[PDB]
Amino acid sequence: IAIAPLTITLVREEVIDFSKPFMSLGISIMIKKPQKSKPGVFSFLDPLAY
Amino acid sequence: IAIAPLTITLVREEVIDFSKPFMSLGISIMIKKPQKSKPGVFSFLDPLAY
Amino acid sequence: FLTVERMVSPIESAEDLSKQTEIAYGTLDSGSTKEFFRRSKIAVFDKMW
Amino acid sequence: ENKTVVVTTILESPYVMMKKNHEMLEGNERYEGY
Amino acid sequence: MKVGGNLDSKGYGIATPKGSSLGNAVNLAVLKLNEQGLLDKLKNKWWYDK
Amino acid sequence: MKVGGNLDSKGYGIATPKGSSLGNAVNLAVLKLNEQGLLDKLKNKWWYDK
Repeated sequence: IAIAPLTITLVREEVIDFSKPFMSLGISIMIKKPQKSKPGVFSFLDPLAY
Repeated sequence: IAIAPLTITLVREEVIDFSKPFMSLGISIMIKKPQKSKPGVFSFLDPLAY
Repeated sequence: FLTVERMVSPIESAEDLSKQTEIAYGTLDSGSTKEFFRRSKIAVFDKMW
Repeated sequence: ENKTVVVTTILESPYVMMKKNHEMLEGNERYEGY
Repeated sequence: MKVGGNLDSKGYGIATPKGSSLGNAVNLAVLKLNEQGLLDKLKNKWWYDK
Repeated sequence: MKVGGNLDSKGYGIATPKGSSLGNAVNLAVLKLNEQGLLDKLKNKWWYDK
C-alpha cells in the first residue's frame, strides 16, 4: 500500500486503485521575493535626496 | 444514479457507492450585509494614528 | 481618506456565535450539516449544537 | 494470518522526515512526519 | 454575505446503488473530465460568467 | 514567495494495488478521521504549529 503525497490521476487509476482523496490542492507558482525594510528616521527625508 | 450536489458522509457510504469527489468545499456562514457605514465626528482625527 | 468604506462585520466567526445571543442561526433539515454538528466533537461546535 | 504489511512512501517534508536521532533508532521509528 | 473561513473539507460526488456496475466506468469518465478541466469552465459558466 | 492562485483541483489519496483487499476498509477509515476532524488538526501539527 502507498501512503505518501501521491497525486491521483486517471492514468494512475488505470493501473491500480485509490481511496477517496484526503487533501485537495492545485498547481502553485514559487518565486523569489524582495524584502525592503521599513526605514526609521530616513522615512522622513525619503522623497527627494540627501 | 444520483447526479446532484449531494454531500458525502460515512453513513452515506455505508449504504451506497460514490465516485471520486469532483468538487471540494466547506461549511459556509451567510449573513445580511449592513449598509456602508459613515464615520461621523471621528473623521476629525480618525487617520494617522490612534 | 474620508470615505464610508467601512463594511463592518457584526460577526467574526462561529467563535462569536457561541458567545452571543442577539443573532440566531440554524440549518436545513434532512441534510448532512445537521449530522456533522450532531456528531461534531469540537467544543464550540458542541455548544452550537 | 497476521503478517507485516509493506508500506511504501517517499521522503517529503513534512510528509516523511528523518528524526534527529534516527541513527540510534530502529525500523519504522526511524521516520517522522504527517 | 459569506463571512469567516470554511469549517472543514468535503465535496460532492456521483452516487450509485451499492454494488452497481456502472459506477466504475462513470468514475473513469469523471476523472477524464477533471483532467480535461472542462468542468472548471462550466464552473465559470454557472458561477462566474452570469 | 508563493504567488498566483491555484490552477486546478486535484488532491492526495491512498494508493492500493488494483484488487487490493484492504482498500475499501482503509477508505472507510479515511472517512472516519475525516468525520473525526483529526485530519486538519494534524495538518496544523505539521504545517502551522511550527
